[PDB]
Amino acid sequence: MQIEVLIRNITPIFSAAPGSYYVSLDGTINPPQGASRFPLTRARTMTVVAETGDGVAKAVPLPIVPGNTMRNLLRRTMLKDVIEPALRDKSAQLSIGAYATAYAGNSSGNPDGVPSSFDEIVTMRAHPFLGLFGGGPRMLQGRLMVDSLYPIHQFSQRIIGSDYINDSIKGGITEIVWTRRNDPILQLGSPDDAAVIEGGAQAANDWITSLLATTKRGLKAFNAHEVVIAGVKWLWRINVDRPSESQIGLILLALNKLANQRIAGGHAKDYGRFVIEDVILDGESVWTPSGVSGQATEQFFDAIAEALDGMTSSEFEQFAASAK
Amino acid sequence: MFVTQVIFNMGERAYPDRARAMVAELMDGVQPGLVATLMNYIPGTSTSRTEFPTVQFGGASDGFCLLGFGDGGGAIVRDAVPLIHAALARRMPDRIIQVEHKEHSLSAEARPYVLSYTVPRMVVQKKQRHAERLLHEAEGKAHLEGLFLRSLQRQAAAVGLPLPENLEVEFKGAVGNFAAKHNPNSKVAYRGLRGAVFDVNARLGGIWTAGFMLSKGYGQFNATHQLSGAVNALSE
RNA sequence: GUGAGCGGCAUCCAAGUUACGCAUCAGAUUCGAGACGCGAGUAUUUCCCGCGCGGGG
Repeated sequence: MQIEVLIRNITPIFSAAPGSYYVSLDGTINPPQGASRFPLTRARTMTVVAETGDGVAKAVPLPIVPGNTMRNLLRRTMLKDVIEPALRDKSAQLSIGAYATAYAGNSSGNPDGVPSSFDEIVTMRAHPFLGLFGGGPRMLQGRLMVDSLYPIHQFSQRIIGSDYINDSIKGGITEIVWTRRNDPILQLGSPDDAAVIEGGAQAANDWITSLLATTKRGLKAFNAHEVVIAGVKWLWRINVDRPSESQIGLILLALNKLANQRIAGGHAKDYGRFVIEDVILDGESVWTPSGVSGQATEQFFDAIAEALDGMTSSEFEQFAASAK
Repeated sequence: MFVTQVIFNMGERAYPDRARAMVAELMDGVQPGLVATLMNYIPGTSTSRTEFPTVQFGGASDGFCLLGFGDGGGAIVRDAVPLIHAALARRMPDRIIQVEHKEHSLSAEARPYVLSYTVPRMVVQKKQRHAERLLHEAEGKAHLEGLFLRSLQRQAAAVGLPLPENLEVEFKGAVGNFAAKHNPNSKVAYRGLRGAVFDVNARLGGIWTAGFMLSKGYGQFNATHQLSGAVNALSE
């Protein structure tokens, strides 16, 4: 059962690509040596094949949010906003291992390595939450397929299709954001400011001498990081392998309450803020201005409510239990 | 190749001569080698060197500044500035001293036309007769151009920077004159020039020195910043 | 004129048939492009210095 979510971000998305890439001024990637050089944090990109109105296929980088990040975002949103209040209403406490397993798919770095009994397999897969994601010490295959957040772009036509060709963007959608780190030494101009500091101006000057002598690290740093520009429209594709009504209702509730969560990175700079523009369920739009609602979706919400009001921590503690 | 400039933010414009006197005064006795190196003294004696000084002082708008020339100048300023900073902190217990450390690359490339270069502080007064010779450009050009050329070549040789063999300079003039003294009670004074404009057919990168007797704080000028032409904002 | 002399190990033959590298994981947290470049000085002198000449306010 395919779910397509049309996501428009009102703040830049910042998913940092691992590695210390260096930039000069005026935004030249990997500049020639000799010029000024600064560490640049490149946004996460995936190379995809697309024809840019030429007819020949070529691989080009595309700034995306990795699918694992979106899967974890969905998991966390579901847990905080739906399941956790349900457990708190019944005053049921999760064990520490159960909490870790529900929040990261496993309670430790050592998988059990042995299979599961069939009754336990079906019990865990029928669960509204554990069935979707799975994991645990003994490995279990979840029902949830989460794809990466592909931006609607001329490079994404060969991937997402021509259904959303009306929202494509031609040019690049990434920009460099420059940041600093200023010492408190510059903003001291009078000892009156330093009335809160031990030893006063003498101690401050001693510290500044230490900084100039033996620290080099220091509290001065001019750096930059690449962000995906705001306002670009994204497509999120979610697939489920033969789910029950309760699981679909849970996913719909998470989508309803997803807007309260950031996508990735830039917590300090309010990065990752988005609004869900359109949700499509098996080729049919179920989104409303209020949210996921309508007669076509009432049964899922009823089923997920009936699952939530009568769920306990027993399933979680059994799932997190290891057979070693 | 590299020029290091360090500025101490004391909060008031102090003339370079008194600045050098006081920095000498603070380091009396402690670390004698640092004193001998910073004061440009022959090892074993307190006399100064006639040779071009690798230690440089200048009058910052907010205080006084130390300038090192070459690797030796850079090394001496590097191991010196913490000591002078500590001494200044010791003497001024209720003021924050701030240190600004910036390096300039030194480069001099030829150029088939001339550019407007000026300095706030020239030592041009040698004889009183030559002082009145400035009315006519022809009479006063010879010694001024000779001074500029010799100063440039000697500082280049001191820093080991290649210079073209075909430098010709013509003088334009200065804004006014000023008087300077060893001490406020001294009765001996010299005449300098402010805004001494001369045109050279080459590029001067970084901060530069012209004239002679520079350690006391004369003849320093940032030719690179002057090329930006920020001298327009001078009005009341 | 060596118990010598003379004398094909040769023909034919299938290593092939079946098997999922798969299941489960947030590149996250922190930091100012704003500060800095002589715009304030108020005129004749000595012991020694590089050495007639070049020099220390």
